[PDB]
Amino acid sequence: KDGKQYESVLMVSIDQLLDSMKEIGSNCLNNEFNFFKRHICDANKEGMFLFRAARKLRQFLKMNSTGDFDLHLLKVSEGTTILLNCTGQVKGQKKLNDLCFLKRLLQEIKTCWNKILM
Amino acid sequence: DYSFSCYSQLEVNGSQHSLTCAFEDPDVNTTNLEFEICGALVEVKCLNFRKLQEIYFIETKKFLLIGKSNICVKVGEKSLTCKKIDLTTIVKPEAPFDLSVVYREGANDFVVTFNTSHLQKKYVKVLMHDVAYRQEKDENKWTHVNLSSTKLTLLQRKLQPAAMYEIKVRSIPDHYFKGFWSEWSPSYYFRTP
Ligand SMILES: *[C@@H]1O[C@H](CO)[C@@H](O[C@@H]2O[C@H](CO)[C@@H](O)[C@H](O)[C@H]2NC(C)=O)[C@H](O)[C@H]1NC(C)=O
Ligand SMILES: *[C@@H]1O[C@H](CO)[C@@H](O[C@H]2O[C@H](CO)[C@@H](O)[C@H](O)[C@H]2NC(C)=O)[C@H](O)[C@H]1NC(C)=O
Repeated sequence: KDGKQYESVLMVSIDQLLDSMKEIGSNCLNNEFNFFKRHICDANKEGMFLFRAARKLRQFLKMNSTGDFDLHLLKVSEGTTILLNCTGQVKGQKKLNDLCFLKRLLQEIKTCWNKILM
Repeated sequence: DYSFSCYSQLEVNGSQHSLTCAFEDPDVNTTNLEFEICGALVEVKCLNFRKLQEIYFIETKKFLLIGKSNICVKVGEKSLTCKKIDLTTIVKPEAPFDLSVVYREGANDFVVTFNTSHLQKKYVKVLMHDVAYRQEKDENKWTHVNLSSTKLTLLQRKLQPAAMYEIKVRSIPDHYFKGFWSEWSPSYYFRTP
């Protein structure tokens, strides 16, 4: 019960989101957005990456829609938010529409997680 | 006393989950009671249970499934008894189906096979099945076999000959999620050579 809560639940939403985006690829591929430059998942305490990356996913939430897509976004965010305190490290904006970003964002959110777990 | 239990069913209809609660002691007419749950939810903070006949329950996609959530019994506004539960621990799977036994005169055994809709799911995938079977002669004497796949085999010389057998299966969350047993799959009846 320490990291299991991720793959068993949290990672579920992350993958379902990535799948709906399998059709995205070459067209925009690497744009090197400021975010991945500034914040990075460095072995040197990488929980600070997800604590930010979490709030950032919060910028794709429209007029509080009830789609499976938004919901997974909530889950991955809130889920990552809450999974952070319980898992140690812890403490106490406009809008985004770019899916090429959202994707990379999820890739990383995916990587860093198991990076801290494994 | 207002003791009550609840069971969840993840991805029960499509990708939406269900939560069903009941009162322990059978009584109280057209109660002013109603159920609520807060925490571990997403869009909303709290959700209102519906009330059908004698049971209460909800169907949302809003269950986060991370950490506990407050489920309280309430009247008008007066909160009575609450209860912090983690929905991933009270999962009742859907019963198995397409149960069937095949006899092979070649190898002298009985091949038990069945299906579960949990295999094509995303959360509660891993299950622990329980095959049970009794004889016409006996009545409440069943013998269970705890499998982990959808195929079992029973050798001819392991149970009475010319005997007619009743067989059934049920499932339970066997991994990260915890919970109760599934209802029993309808029974299959076959006769032994
Ligand atoms: C086990 O049961 C499932 C659910 O009923 C079956 O799912 C089939 O899935 C295919 C797509 O891959 C559909 O075209 C079929 O319509 C589904 N079957 C049904 C319900 O008609 C699955 O095939 C079953 N597998 C076994 C071993 O019997
Ligand atoms: C069936 O149970 C209900 C309880 O909901 C009884 O209703 C009474 O008790 C309520 C619970 O405290 C109160 O709100 C009221 O005192 C009253 N309800 C009404 C009518 O407002 C009800 O009497 C029971 N059945 C009967 C009629 O015997």
